[PDB]
Amino acid sequence: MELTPDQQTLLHFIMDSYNKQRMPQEITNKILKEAFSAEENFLILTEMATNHVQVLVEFTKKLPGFQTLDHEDQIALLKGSAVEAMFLRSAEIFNKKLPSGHSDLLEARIRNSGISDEYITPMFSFYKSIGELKMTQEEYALLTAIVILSPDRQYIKDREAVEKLQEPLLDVLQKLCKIHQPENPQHFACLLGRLTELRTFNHHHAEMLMSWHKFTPLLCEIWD
Amino acid sequence: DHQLLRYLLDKD
Ligand SMILES: O=C(NCc1ccccc1)c1cc2c(n1Cc1ccccc1)CN(S(=O)(=O)c1ccccc1F)CC2
Repeated sequence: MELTPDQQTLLHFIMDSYNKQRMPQEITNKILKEAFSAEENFLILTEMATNHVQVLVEFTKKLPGFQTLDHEDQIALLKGSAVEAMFLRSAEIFNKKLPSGHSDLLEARIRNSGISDEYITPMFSFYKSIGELKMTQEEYALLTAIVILSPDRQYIKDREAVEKLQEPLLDVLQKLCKIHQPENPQHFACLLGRLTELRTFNHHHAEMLMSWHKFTPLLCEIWD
Repeated sequence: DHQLLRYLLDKD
C-alpha cells in the first residue's frame, strides 16, 4: 500500500514547511556562554519560547487550507495550540537536534531556571516516552499539524471547516504507520497516546504561570 | 488584543 498522489502532495507541503525551522545561532551561543544562574537560565528559555511562537505562526500559515479559514478561527487555533506545539517541538529537540554535550548544558539550565519539580518531572517523562516511539520527521510534522488543526479548541466559529482540514492529516498519518511499521499495528494508537499526554501540559503550564521575572509579548498574550 | 499574533499572521 502507498499514499495517493493527493496525500503525497499534502504530506510534501507539510514536510517542506516543517523543515524550514532552525535554532538561531544567537540562542545556541547563549546556552554555551551565559552564566549559570536562575535569572540567566529563565531568560534563555524565554528567548527559545519566543522564537518558537514565530516559527509556529510561519509553519501554520503554510498548512493546506489554514488560510481559507475565518480570520478569528485562525487566531483561536494558534492560541489554543501554542503550548502543546511548544512541548512537542521541545520533545523533538531533546531526542534529536541538540548535540550530546550541548543538550546536557541545556538540561542543566532547565533544571536550574526556577521551574518547580512538579512541572520538570512530567516534562522529561514526556520527552522519554516520545523518544521511545523513535518518531520520524514526517510523524513530528503531521502530529504538529494535527495539534494545530484541532476542531475542539475554545472559541472556533466554524468547527466543521477545521474538521475538514484535520481528518486528511489523520488519514495520512495512519497510512504512514501501516506502510513504514506494518509489523507494529499499534503504532498509530501510540502516536494518539502522545497527543492525549500533550493535552495535560495545558493544565501543567497554566498552573506554572499562576505561580508567578515577567513574559515576552508573544508569551503571556498567546498563553493568556 | 492579540496584536502580535495578528501582525505575524497577516504579514505577507
Ligand atoms: O528546550 C526545551 N526542551 C528541550 C531540551 C531540554 C533539555 C535538553 C535538550 C533539549 C524546553 C523546555 C521548556 C522550554 N524549552 C525551550 C523551548 C524549546 C523549543 C520550543 C520552545 C521552547 C520552554 N518552556 S516555557 O514554559 O515556554 C518557559 C518560557 C520562559 C521561561 C520559563 C519557561 F518554563 C519550559 C519548558
